Amino acid sequence: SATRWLPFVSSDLKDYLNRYWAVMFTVGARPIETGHIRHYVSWYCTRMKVVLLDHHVYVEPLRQQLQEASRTPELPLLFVNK
Amino acid sequence: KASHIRIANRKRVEMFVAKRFHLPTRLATAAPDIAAEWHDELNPMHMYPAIIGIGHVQPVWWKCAICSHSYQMSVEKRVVRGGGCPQCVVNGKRAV
Amino acid sequence: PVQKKRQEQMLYGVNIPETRQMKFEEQHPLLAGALRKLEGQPKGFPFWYRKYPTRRHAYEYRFSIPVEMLDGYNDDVKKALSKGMMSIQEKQFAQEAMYMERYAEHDFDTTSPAVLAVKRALKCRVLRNHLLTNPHNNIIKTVLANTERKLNHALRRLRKVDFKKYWEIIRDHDVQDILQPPNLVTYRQGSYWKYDWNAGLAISTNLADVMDPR
Amino acid sequence: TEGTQEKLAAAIQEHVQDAYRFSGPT
Amino acid sequence: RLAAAAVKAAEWYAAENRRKQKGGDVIREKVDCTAPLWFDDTEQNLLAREQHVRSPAYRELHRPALTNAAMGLYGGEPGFEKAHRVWVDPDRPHIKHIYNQTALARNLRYARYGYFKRDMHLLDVDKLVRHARLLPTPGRLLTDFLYQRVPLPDKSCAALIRYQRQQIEMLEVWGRHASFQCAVEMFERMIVTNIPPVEVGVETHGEMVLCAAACGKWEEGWNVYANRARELEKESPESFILNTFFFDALLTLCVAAGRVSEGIDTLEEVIKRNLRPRGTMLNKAMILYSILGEQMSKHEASRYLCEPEEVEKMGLEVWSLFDFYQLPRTTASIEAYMRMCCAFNKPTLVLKAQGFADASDIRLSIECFHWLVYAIRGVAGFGDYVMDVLSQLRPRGLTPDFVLFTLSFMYCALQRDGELALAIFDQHFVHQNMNPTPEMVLLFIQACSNCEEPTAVMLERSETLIKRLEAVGSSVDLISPIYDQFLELCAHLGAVASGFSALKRIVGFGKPLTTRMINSLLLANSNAISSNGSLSMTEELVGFFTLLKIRPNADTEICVNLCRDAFGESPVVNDFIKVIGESLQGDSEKGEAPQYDEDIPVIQVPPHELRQLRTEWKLSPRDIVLRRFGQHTKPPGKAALDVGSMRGSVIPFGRSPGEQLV
Amino acid sequence: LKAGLLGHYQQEAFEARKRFEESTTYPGPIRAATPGDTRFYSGSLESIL
Amino acid sequence: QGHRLLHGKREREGSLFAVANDVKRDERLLRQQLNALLEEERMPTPLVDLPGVERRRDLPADPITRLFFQHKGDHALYYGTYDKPSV
Amino acid sequence: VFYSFVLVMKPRQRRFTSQALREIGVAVYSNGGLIRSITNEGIMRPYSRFRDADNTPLTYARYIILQLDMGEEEMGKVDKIIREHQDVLMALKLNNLERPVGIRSGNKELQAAYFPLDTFTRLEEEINWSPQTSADIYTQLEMNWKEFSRTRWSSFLRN
Amino acid sequence: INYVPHAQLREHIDKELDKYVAGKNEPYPLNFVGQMPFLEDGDGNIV
Amino acid sequence: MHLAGRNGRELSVRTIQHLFARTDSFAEALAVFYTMRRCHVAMNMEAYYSMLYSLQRLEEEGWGQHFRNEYEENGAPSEQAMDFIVKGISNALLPENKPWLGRVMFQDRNVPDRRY
RNA sequence: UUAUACAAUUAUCAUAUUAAAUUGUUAAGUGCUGAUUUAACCAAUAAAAAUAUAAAUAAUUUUUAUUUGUUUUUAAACACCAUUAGGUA
Ligand SMILES: [Zn+2]
Repeated sequence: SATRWLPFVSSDLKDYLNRYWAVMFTVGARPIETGHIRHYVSWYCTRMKVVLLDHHVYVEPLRQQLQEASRTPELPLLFVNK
Repeated sequence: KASHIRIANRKRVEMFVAKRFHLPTRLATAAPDIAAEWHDELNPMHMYPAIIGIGHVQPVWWKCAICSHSYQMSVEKRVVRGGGCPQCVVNGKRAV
Repeated sequence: PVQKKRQEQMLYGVNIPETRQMKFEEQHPLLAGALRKLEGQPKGFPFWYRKYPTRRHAYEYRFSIPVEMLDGYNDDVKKALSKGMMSIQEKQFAQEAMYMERYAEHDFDTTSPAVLAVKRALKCRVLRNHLLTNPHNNIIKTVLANTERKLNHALRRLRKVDFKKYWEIIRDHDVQDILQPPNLVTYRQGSYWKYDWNAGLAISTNLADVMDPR
Repeated sequence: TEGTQEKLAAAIQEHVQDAYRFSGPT
Repeated sequence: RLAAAAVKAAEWYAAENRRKQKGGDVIREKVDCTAPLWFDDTEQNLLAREQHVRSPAYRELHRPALTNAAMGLYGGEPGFEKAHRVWVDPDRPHIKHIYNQTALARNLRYARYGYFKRDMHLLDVDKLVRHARLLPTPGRLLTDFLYQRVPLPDKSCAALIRYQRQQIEMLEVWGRHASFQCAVEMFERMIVTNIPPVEVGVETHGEMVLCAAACGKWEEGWNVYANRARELEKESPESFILNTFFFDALLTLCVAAGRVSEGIDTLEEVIKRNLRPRGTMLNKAMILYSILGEQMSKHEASRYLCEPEEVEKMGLEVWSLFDFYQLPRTTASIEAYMRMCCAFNKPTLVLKAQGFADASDIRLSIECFHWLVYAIRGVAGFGDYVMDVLSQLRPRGLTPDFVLFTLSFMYCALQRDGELALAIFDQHFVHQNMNPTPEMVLLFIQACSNCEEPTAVMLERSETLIKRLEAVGSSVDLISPIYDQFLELCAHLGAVASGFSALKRIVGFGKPLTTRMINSLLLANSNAISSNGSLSMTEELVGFFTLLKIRPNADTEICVNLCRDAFGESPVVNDFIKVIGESLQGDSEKGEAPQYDEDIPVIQVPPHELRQLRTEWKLSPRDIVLRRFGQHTKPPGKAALDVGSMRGSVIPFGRSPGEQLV
Repeated sequence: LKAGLLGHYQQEAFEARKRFEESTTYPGPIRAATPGDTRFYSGSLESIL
Repeated sequence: QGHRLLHGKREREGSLFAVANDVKRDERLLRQQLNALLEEERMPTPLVDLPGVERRRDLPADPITRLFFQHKGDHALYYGTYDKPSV
Repeated sequence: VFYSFVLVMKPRQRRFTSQALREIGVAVYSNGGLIRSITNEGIMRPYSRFRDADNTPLTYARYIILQLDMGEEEMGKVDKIIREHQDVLMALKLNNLERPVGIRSGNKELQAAYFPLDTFTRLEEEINWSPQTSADIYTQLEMNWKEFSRTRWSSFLRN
Repeated sequence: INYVPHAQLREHIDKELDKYVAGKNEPYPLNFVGQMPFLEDGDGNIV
Repeated sequence: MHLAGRNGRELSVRTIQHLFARTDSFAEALAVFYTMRRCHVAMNMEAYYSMLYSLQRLEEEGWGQHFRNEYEENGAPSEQAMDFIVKGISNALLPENKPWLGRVMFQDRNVPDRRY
């Protein structure tokens, strides 16, 4: 409206958490496990931001910070309410 | 918008004026016997009968075909008005 | 942004803050900053800075560079900064500064009516020259139709507030009928001269300097 | 100078059509 | 030699006319009314236009509108309730105010190009170029003319290249090449088409030479197109003849290119062809003779025909060629004649021509006042003539510009009178409220400094002119000669405080001190004995030569010796005089000439090169008012505010003031 | 004419007047010329009698 | 000497027109900051944040309201924090 | 750099390419312009085969970088000379050299906040970086690299 | 900036055309793309 | 100064204010001005204003010495001596009749006032 | 007595909302940038008289969209109606 549409991108994990309610960081090589979380979240009518980490500009900043919040190196991860 | 075509892949012209004027009035297309006498050495390298039209009023170099003489004539005087080699026309007056 | 562009055209260092780092430099340091740092020919302080307080004072070279700055360089650098290498915007700003040299009250003056009238007329000339080579540009038609009305307003107030400069501008550029009524039907009812009353210009003329008011 | 007669014929034919407007239908 | 060639061509044409009339039928000998000694090409086109106007088809087509008594009743009858279609000629209109802005009879939209595309076989392309709206580029106009297959004569090709030439004239100077290439491409399109019938005649070549003159191409106009027209003339005569328009285009090209000999050669070719030239041709010939006279003056000041005295004989006969045929004088003829007489250093002919312009009726064209002041530049005694010429502009409708004031101060500086420049400045320049150029201030202080017996009011006017020049900007760097002449004025007046306070301004602009400024300060200290100055002032002026950089001069030893008188011993000044006496003896032992203080030269440029502060405005108010190029002004949104549309009673606070939506 | 711009014009009518009394210098009292007769009397036309 | 006539409220109030070619540009903040640069701290006395009047006769006649006003020479102009709202 | 061109030319003999470049340079100098630089990049095999005047697809092509300082009308003249050359298959005109790309169409606040001299005074290789160029190479020019790189091969010569 | 003058134009063109030759005791520089082009010999024939 | 112009170092405001304070006469300070102009040294804009203010103050005491040299021999001042008291130097960068020409440039909002 | 006519339709008195956009032949990109893609080089275009109370301070112009004309070895193609080939655009 007052500003031109721009895709949101950031090198920090907490900038994604403070912006969206539900954030999910997936990979393109794991299509099944992201599809089950898409089914569960859309069943409860919740707005969700899916971030495909394949072809991202801040992969290694985000892959490091997801290892600190979750001790497992498992993708996808669901992040609700920071 | 407007569409364009490149004459001999070099000369960008508009498509409507090309089909009416630019394509059928080229030197290598309309008068090939005149364009065969084009001088390759003394003329500039960006000037050749594939892009230069018939009515080019500036004088270009012509290499004569019957005799061996290089001379400067305009392309419109050679095609439209009718031109020839100055050495051949002074040998034609000398012969007959 | 349309005012920041004209401020960059007029004043010299309005882009540079006290931090000496531009808005383009803080995000692109490898493109804006200098790559090599040379310890050689330091030019020092400019003692000739009084002659050029604004960029309209030095239009003989590119980027409003004075001739005192080009001393130690070879002729190729001075030729690449000459008048022949100027862009179209720099040539139009040189044409603007030619009249700004003639009609300004002070050196930082850009809003005098004699300056505003010739600026509107140069803009109308630029838009007409663009419409000559490209008559299918529909935005330039509207901008020319607005700029001609603004030029008429500027010249019509210049006629009342300073008649000598108006008459000089009319005589010098061979436009005598540039202030003419468009329609006879509106002119017969005095609506053309009522602009002199409605704009606040009806008693601008000093009667002792042109006539004998007795 | 030479094409004024055909322009005159077109103008008088237009005036004749405007007079044909008096007849109305058909 | 032009007048002798004119007399020779006139007597040859008279003898040829006499032998032809006595060979044909001896009918002109029976009439014996008159015989024209020349030939006029414009008489055929003017008589053809005058006979086209009086033709019955033109008078039937351009009849006025039929009245209501001529149509019929008061109304109700279809077809006769209005008038009929009215056709107007835009060059000779039989109605005033061809266009209108009414609600129903609005006709400005019907004057645009496209309504005249219905009849292009009958179309006149010069009237189309002059009177139409939203025309395309002339290449697309030629494409639309050749696409409809209409037989273009020479007039149509001349009109299309005239449209391209108007596009060239309206453009900037740095954008002339592309439109000229468009002109060359349209010309070759007109050559090689050959179906529809398109012929290139002498007017088309004249328009191409005019395009080359407008863009400024000598090698493209003279060598290519003029030679092509000459080849087409000599190859097939009696259907391709060079009229006066082609040679006028050639003279325009010779003026715009600076070529002098070719223009006089083509004017002699006009004369030898037994046809009369136009007045603009003689104006261009006088301009070329002015260029030749200025070049000879520059060549003799620097150190075909090396005799300058015969150039005046060949020049003034061009003015004598005006009264030869008929050729009435116009304003540009007066401008070119005064420019030519200023190029030959003859001011009496300029003073005669300025009265001859007021004799019949000629507007006196403020450039003519520039040449009026420039003609009397090196002639003493004409001060009140300059003072009266500046007063003559107000009854003639003119206002003085900066060029005329610089020429007046150039006269005052060359005649070094001083009081005339002050009289000009006090009651002619203060009321203008304009910005002075640095050349103007330079010539003013050159007039006031070099004058005999200057006054302090000249110092006041000079310092206030310097402050007014510093209050505004400039592009030229004349700071150092202006302050040099200001220090010379302080020398001839004796003010050392004003000249010493002016050193801080030379410091503030970064200009270096020279020996002439300190010599002027020493001469001011010699003449300061009533006002100011002491024995320490000459010591400080000695130190100005000593430690800065400045080498003393052979004029310095005169000024310090005059400052030695009536001031004191000052042994440091005596040691400086001994230092000067050693250095001036040693450099003379080396063999050098005695160097005195050089005088700053007075600028004597002609007014056509005097840093004109204007480029060009090619705006025409006719295309602004009639809205050519489709100028669209957006209307305001429902801002009528008319009383007939309102149908509600207006009460304060409205009908229902406070309404709550529940 | 637009009457709402009148009083501001009156301010200019002050400021043009007070400059005129301060800028120029009055040389002296000009002599009084005898006034003529006007041909623009009000009402209807009078007679030659 | 001929002097130019001041036309309009912007030229009669003496606007600087610091921004190039724009006569309708707002000027209150730049003029307020230049007037704040104009004042000086005098030591052998500065101004307060209360409102000011340009003349001593422009003080309010109420003695309690006069305590909230003071006399500033040319710093009494361009007072304020908010601007004129739009849209 | 005021103007730059990437000339794609037909791999002819050396004399023909030298005559073509000489005519281009004399057209630059005859119009009152200056050549900043001209560099040959050898014969490379492009991803698309350009066609000559006689419509034969050329597998190989020669790339030439030409940096000039010419006025606008004269640059138009030289561009119409270059684009209509018989040897030049393709030539792009770099006109985004004084102002960087993304300022005019990008943020409106970051439009008059740039300095044109920063890009005008440097060459085209300092604006458009090649893959071999980096900031380490530019810092190596001012770090007195002659006295530092003399011991860089002290470990490989013994094995 | 090292500009090319009009007199040193043909020599600079012949030096630039001799950048990629077959016989050279020096390593060849990379192009503007970062790729070694095809080497050639005299008269411009591609190796 | 040719060495300082070659090395490209800036002279501070306190440096030039102490440099021109050691000048006694007006002719000596113009030697320092045209030396640093010839040697192309760099400085701040406050260094240039404090330099030209010292050139303004040196001419003022130079004329005050001249007007007292004629006062001691004549016993009474002239009208030109009393006019020097009120007016002073007219052509000056920072004159006393407009005491606001040092507020934007100098960070102290006050001109440096030197005494002897 | 409406001093007011609720919405949506039937119909006439009619300004294209623009720096996110329009145009580019003599300038750009160009196989008609919209298949991928909410993001497209360069050039021209963002503001610029008084007055907001002032009783119309303004203009009578343009078409970016759809059809239809303008020329005939004078679109090779692709698409469409007679059925395999003509024309049409
Ligand atoms: Zn032959």
